[PDB]
Amino acid sequence: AEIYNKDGNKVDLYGKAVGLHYFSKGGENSYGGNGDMTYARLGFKGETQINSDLTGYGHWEYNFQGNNSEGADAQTGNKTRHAHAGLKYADVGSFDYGRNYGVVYDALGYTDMLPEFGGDTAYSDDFFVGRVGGVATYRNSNFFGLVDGLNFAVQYLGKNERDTARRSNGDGVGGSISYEYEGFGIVGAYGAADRTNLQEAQPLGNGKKAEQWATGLKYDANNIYLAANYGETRNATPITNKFTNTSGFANKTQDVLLVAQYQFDFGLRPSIAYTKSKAKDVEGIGDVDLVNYFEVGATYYFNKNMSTYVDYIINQIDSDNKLGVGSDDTVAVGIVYQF
Amino acid sequence: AEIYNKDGNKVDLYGKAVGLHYFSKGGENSYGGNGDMTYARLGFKGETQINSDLTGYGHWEYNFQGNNSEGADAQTGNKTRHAHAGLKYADVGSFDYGRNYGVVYDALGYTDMLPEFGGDTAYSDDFFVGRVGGVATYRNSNFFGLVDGLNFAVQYLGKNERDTARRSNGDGVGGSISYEYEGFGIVGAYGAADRTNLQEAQPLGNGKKAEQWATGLKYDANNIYLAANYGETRNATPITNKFTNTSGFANKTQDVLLVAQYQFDFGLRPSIAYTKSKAKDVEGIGDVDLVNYFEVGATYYFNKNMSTYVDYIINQIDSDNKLGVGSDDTVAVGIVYQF
Amino acid sequence: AEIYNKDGNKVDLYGKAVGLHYFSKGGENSYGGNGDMTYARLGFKGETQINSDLTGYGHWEYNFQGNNSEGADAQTGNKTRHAHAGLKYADVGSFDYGRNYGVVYDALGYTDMLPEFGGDTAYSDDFFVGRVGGVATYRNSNFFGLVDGLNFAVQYLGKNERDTARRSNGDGVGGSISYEYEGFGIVGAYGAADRTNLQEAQPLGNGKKAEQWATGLKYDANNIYLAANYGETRNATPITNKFTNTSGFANKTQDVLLVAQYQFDFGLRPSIAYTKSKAKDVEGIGDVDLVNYFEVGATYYFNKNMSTYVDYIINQIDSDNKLGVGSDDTVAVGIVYQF
Ligand SMILES: [Zn+2]
Ligand SMILES: [Zn+2]
Ligand SMILES: [Zn+2]
Repeated sequence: AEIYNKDGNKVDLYGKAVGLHYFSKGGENSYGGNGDMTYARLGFKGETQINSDLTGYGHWEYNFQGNNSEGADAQTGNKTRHAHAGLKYADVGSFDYGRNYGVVYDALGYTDMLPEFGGDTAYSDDFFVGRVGGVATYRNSNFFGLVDGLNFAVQYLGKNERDTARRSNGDGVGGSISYEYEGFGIVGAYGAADRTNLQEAQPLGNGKKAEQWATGLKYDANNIYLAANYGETRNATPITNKFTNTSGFANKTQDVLLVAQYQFDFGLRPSIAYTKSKAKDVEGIGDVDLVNYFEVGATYYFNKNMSTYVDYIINQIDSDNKLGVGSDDTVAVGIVYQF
Repeated sequence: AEIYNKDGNKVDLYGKAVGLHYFSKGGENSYGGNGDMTYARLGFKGETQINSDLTGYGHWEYNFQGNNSEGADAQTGNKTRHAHAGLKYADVGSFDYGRNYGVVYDALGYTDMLPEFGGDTAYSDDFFVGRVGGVATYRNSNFFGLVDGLNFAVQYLGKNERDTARRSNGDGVGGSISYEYEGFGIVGAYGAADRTNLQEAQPLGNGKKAEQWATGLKYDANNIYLAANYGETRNATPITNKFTNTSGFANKTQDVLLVAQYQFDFGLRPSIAYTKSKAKDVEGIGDVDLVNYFEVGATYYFNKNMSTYVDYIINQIDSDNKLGVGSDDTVAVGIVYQF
Repeated sequence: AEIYNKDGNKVDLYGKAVGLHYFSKGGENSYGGNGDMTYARLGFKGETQINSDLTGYGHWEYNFQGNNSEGADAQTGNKTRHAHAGLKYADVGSFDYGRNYGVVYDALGYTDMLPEFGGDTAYSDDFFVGRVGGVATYRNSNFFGLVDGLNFAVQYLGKNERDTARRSNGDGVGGSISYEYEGFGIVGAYGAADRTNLQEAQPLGNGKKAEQWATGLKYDANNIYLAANYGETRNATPITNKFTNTSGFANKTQDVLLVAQYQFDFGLRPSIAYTKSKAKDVEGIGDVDLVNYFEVGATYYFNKNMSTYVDYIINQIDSDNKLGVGSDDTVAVGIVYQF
């Protein structure tokens, strides 16, 4: 909701409240857990007309969790998701710096359209696949105006040496190219980065360099949404050995994402998706599957502000999973207000 | 303050800044402590007209403390208080899920009108008496329109198995009935819930089931506010043995709340209240009083935005208190801006 | 950006997003560190016309850091900076209580005009030099209207006995006098406060009383900003022995701040500043320099919303520094959106 629009400066303050609950059995071995998952979000998107050819913009977004008590754990789960400012200039393109999605997410976010879950490979603080701190991203749209619907981007990932091996990264560079023609859109993205010595000093994952590339195809027209993603990572997908409490990254993963959705004119939006990410040559185990499930979901939009949804995950992970990944199903039911 | 009101969607962004200070002697043994208690709050209340008979709504509220440093403890005290969305439909009633007050608070919040203190029995994360996470609440007003001023509600309290015994709960169900006629209002509420094994594995409090019921009467007309509350709990009121640092819940409490206030036409709003909650059959001690005080207070409202207040607690707890509950008085002085 | 302005009540909701990066070598021994420093801020300033002569006001401000992950450390760096409400009455003056700047900052904030750094002596939770919790401040402007441009203030600093020795303080009183005539402004400020027993039970810093006074001169006209500050502290400047991990305060400091800036009409705003704070009679070491650097910086303002800057610190601290204070330079590059 727009709050100020004078001097060619618009500031849209937005947010939402999501009453959410996950249902599972026992949910220690659940895919997505069990219990109250209510949360809220707040943010703003500002845009200012510097001149005829230049425009400045800033974006912030925060996630306040609502499933926590008012005592010791009240702060659990709260996170800054977006924090970046930049300039959009003429037909040259755009540059921004701060916390933002990696360029691999340009192609990876194609199948991240599921009501509650989906995009399991878009980890936060995982180089290029998800939201990361300190990324300079140059994005050019319509290739300088000469070639319509043909966009690309290049990103410089800065060294983020956090105390955690999982949330750390080194210096990197990535890019993506997309092409959106008559309903369709096909994307390729790639990124490489140095690994921190803490990352390298881990039992799982061997290498002095991380790689993430992903390709995507989507159809978005005539009330149909259909997407497909394929990605491979090298020492860049976080894993955890449940049996030995061992962290680290998978030496290699092959990731497949599918989504098919039709939005009814009266509100109901059923969803069919599939997700399978299998690791290869993990230390002590070899090949394992990180995620494998079929999703059946539906969202009912009353209007643009209010909606409810159900998201059913039919977990195809087996109870023989060597990494101790959960094998049980998870059903998510939510009611969402947003502005 | 309303920020957007188009397409039959209103979003009221509100908040306040409260400069607050508690005065006490020594305040280790104070009732309410001693020192700076400044805090701020932010929230929004959105409401959308889905159709002629249906309306969606979301509410979020947060408490940013202002008495903390900018260093290590900057996050202390911050909490999400409200986070819930729901639908109000026609004369059927309303349903919402998220973090919200329990149904016992329907009758308990009658005497929670004191400037700074009061409602000492409305503990957060305490089943039905205060704000709790993951509550589905169906509330019906004017009994389907047939019987005016006669409202009731039913709530399903979901399992919240936090790491803390104090902030945890099991599966529960509660309800309330109220009747508001010509200035008056009388309420009865009740709720029961399973206790977690962590709760059950506590020195203080014995039982595999928690109970909380409360009745209330208020008069709110002719610039007079007068309220009375009586409540009983079973294994559902948090206690702490100061001498042995022992947590747990009181096996039984009998809780009495009284409030009398008159709002002068020119701003001053004196307050007279009384609070006594005594525990029974506590392990190792037996009967003890959790709170016992007389309150003398006054708030001066300049207008609807600005106000100051003084709240004096005349603590009737004695220095022989077996649980080590404080016996000293506490004076609260505050200055409040809100929008 | 103003969001509501009815019934003589204006509420300005403001904030910013700052993409920021510090560059250094190795930055363990850097002056300002090394890596992503992106952050965002949110706040509101409300003002209500109580009557013809009286006005109420509240101010809140928060700093959400953007350089943190979405995991364990997501909350790191977040702090409430402002939280205070008060009354401005006629020509008598103003009173407010809450978290706010100390009165020494009245004169100290003269040289705190640098793009990213500067005002190194305005520590938070350090009595009167920076932002502190629980301060009652009476400020009078134009000396009751009789003497134009002649302002003064008196502040009562309340006991803040935090668990940290660094973030604690005792009872204190401070004041300031300023005089702003035809572009110029000259200020004197002083404050004294009791030290906590925790503060007194520290290896570094000896005394049962803290002192902070500072004088200032600024010229702010004809697109020129030039400021000079001198301050002395007694047991009131936080120090840390890097070699022995020893905290405490400097027995005495002499602090010098200089700033010279010219704002070009087309946007560029170069900056020249100097900062030197040397400690005296520190336990085990004697005299040391806390900070010593020359700054060369420039900010380019596109408009009132958007800007970028570079801030170069030429660190004059030497690698023989007895306290282990960093000797390397630090370059800060930032891009800022605000509303
Ligand atoms: Zn963004
Ligand atoms: Zn609510
Ligand atoms: Zn302020």
